[PDB]
Amino acid sequence: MLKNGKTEDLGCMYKLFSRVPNGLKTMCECMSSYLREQGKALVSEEGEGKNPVDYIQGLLDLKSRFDRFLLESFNNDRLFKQTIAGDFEYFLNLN
Repeated sequence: MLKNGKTEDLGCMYKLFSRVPNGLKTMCECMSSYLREQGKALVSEEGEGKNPVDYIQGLLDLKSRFDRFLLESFNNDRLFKQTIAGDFEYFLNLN
């Protein structure tokens, strides 16, 4: 559902995992995995040059893309927004 873009299902599973302690942390770790993977792929220049849409400024767009998951599906929660902002920092310090 993170690659599907279905925010309804992400919200339902967020509301189910909120009650259990650190189930939200399970989702936050999955978010960290997804965002770190995609950002590391983007920052790592591929081929003979990377277009701005992917590397130079595609990183900001991807940060907004995962912000979409944060707001719509993860309630703007402190843990999820913190994790995505951390991934932002990690693979933006290289940009």
